[PDB]
Amino acid sequence: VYADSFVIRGDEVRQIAPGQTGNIADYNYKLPDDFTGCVIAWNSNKLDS
Amino acid sequence: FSRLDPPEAEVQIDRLITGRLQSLQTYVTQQLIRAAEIRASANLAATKM
Repeated sequence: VYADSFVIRGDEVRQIAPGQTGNIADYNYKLPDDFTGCVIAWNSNKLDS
Repeated sequence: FSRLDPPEAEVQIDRLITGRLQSLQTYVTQQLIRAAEIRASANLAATKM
């Protein structure tokens, strides 16, 4: 198993997905098309601001 | 593949590649019926000659 830790800006969490593109899915981290393992995402408007 | 999700596109092409294969699977079955009908007459033709 492996773990990552990002900071996103709002709406483009939905583009973190096996295949979809966007702003930070082309010049940043991009998921592959055979993604086994998945995503734990919450609302951290409490620390990183 | 132009706009769909590539995991969803492989599901979409699965229902299309099975539909194209079922048309071919039906065709091989239809020739097997027709090959048995001619063989019933070819063995009659060899019986005649």
